[PDB]
Amino acid sequence: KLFRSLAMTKPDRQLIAQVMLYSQGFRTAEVLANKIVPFFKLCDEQLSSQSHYDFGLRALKSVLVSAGNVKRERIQKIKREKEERGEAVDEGEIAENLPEQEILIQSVCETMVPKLVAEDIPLLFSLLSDVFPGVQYHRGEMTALREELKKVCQEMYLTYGDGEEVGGMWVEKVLQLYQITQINHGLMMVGPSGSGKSMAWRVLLKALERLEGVEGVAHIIDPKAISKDHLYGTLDPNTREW
Amino acid sequence: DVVVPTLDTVRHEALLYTWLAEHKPLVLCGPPGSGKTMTLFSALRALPD
Amino acid sequence: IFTGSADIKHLLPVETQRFQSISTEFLALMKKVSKSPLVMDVLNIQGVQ
Amino acid sequence: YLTMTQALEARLGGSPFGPAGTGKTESVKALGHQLGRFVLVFNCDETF
Amino acid sequence: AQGEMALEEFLKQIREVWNTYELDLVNYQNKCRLIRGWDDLFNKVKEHI
Amino acid sequence: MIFNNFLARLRSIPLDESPMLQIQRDAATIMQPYFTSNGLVTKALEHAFQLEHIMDLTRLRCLGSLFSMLHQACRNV
Amino acid sequence: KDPLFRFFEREVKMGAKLLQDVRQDLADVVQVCEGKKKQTNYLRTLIN
Ligand SMILES: Nc1ncnc2c1ncn2[C@@H]1O[C@H](COP(=O)(O)OP(=O)(O)OP(=O)(O)O)[C@@H](O)[C@H]1O
Ligand SMILES: Nc1ncnc2c1ncn2[C@@H]1O[C@H](COP(=O)(O)OP(=O)(O)O)[C@@H](O)[C@H]1O
Ligand SMILES: Nc1ncnc2c1ncn2[C@@H]1O[C@H](COP(=O)(O)OP(=O)(O)O)[C@@H](O)[C@H]1O
Ligand SMILES: [Mg+2]
Ligand SMILES: [Mg+2]
Repeated sequence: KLFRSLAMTKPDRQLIAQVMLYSQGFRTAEVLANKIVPFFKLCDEQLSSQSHYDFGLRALKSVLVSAGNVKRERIQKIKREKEERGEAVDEGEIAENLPEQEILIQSVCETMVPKLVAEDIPLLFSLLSDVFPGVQYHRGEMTALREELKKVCQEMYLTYGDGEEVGGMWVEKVLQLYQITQINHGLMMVGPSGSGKSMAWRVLLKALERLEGVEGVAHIIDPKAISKDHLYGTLDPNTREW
Repeated sequence: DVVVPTLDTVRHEALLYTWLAEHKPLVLCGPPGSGKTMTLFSALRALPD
Repeated sequence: IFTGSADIKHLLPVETQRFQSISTEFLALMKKVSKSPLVMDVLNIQGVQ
Repeated sequence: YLTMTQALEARLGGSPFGPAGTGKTESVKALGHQLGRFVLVFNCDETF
Repeated sequence: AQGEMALEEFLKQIREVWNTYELDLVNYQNKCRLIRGWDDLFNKVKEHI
Repeated sequence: MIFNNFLARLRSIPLDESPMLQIQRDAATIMQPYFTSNGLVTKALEHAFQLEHIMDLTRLRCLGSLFSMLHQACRNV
Repeated sequence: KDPLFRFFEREVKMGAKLLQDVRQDLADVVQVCEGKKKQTNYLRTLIN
């Protein structure tokens, strides 16, 4: 009786997407939102039901933030390549001659593909084709990171691969995990026991250490091996000491 | 302490010895009273360290 | 005394095991000595004294 | 905003509820920042 | 210079003796490789001290 | 991939801490044709998955036990 | 490319999976009732 309660059940996702794509500089923000929100609805109610699937407002917000970042970095790259190729850089044509739909699809793939099970990927790509016809996704190929991964795998007796070769899927998962590590400050690796998760993140950490020059320290905690009091802390009932 | 040798007994002795040799952890599963702990102890009698 | 006499294992079991462990440790250490008979290398064995 | 300000006027606390991901904590923080208030978010548990 | 050569020569002699001195090992019943030559080793150590 | 990692560790890390490593390389050379796709081990494992076990059957449990006792075989040699 | 086929494919997968689940459980039950097989913890829970 001391609080006034309000039920907020169904957020206005379409308006949020519209406005927050309009603000970031997307000229087709209305069409982009009208295509992306129903796409998320379709992903929720067309793909196989898994305990590790989320298509709520948090996912859409992350997608649009990544879309803004990707548009910014593509504009930067276009400016850099034009400067070294000539002198014709002006904001108007760069903004006009920019594939916003490709940027959105790239962000959607980068954030949603790693979570998908094997058989759902064709469904996702078919949905993307249906909602965004003609647009294709071409992930950048990180040469230096792949070389560091191969060196670390050789050092630790791991089977590095590429493409369809033996170990190619594992390297794909490592690259996807790196992308999600850049995008998110919270990571989770779901998969049956002994699917390569531990070795995947260890190899990625070592590769990042050898590549960027900043060395990585990993603290491994078993949350359920200790009581929650020993995991987070205790407030002393008598002395109020933490 | 006395162990009457048996086909199953000697086979399990060999397998327990080859598993505990590198200090690899292992589990003996079976009905109660089957002889799991006696098999384990007779295997350790071959490893004085 | 321990190896030659066969009755001692029957009559003195636990200290037979103890001497066996001591003998294995002694043999390992003096094998380390044997592969490097140099005086200083033996002196440089970790925790030798 | 209307409901929360009505609660504030009556000197009553506010309780936005619903399924996770509907923007409840963010809505409260946005309202607090709109009025220029210092908003602290606490992740409560059984130890509180 | 010529006088101090005695001390440096003693140091070099001790260093080379202890870099080339080898423990005398002989087989023992094909079980181990035991050490002999205790007296000469002890005499060398005490004379160098 | 697991077979490759096992063989690489056998050919690289001595079990003592070299004749031991030479024995390891020879044994790895001998078991190489069996440790392959559609090999003896793979078919045996996929067949064992069809049998009933006291506990749930996990591939890595069997693989680790196999690698352990193969290391013991090298120790025996 | 047919969304209808995708939906029906999910539906048939789920239905078939739960179908062999229920049929296998009932087969275990009828074997237990005939005394053929021992009653396990999962079987104990299912019977109770
Ligand atoms: N890319 C790889 N190439 C070769 N061997 C690998 C590779 N990744 C993992 N392994 C090996 O296969 C096994 C898988 O263990 P790993 O810790 O990587 O998996 P996981 O999915 O994190 O395991 P879990 O969650 O069960 O602890 C280990 O023995 C590891 O050495
Ligand atoms: N091969 C055997 N030789 C001699 N005794 C045996 C043999 N197999 C079983 N036993 C007897 O069965 C008993 C096994 O009980 P125990 O090993 O304590 O069961 P658990 O290992 O489940 O605790 C022992 O007391 C032992 O006397
Ligand atoms: N009106 C809105 N405008 C922009 N973003 C919103 C809005 N409502 C919710 N969000 C986004 O939804 C995400 C999750 O909201 P949050 O308040 O954490 O969920 P919950 O209601 O479960 O606490 C936040 O990152 C926030 O940016
Ligand atoms: Mg793991
Ligand atoms: Mg919240």
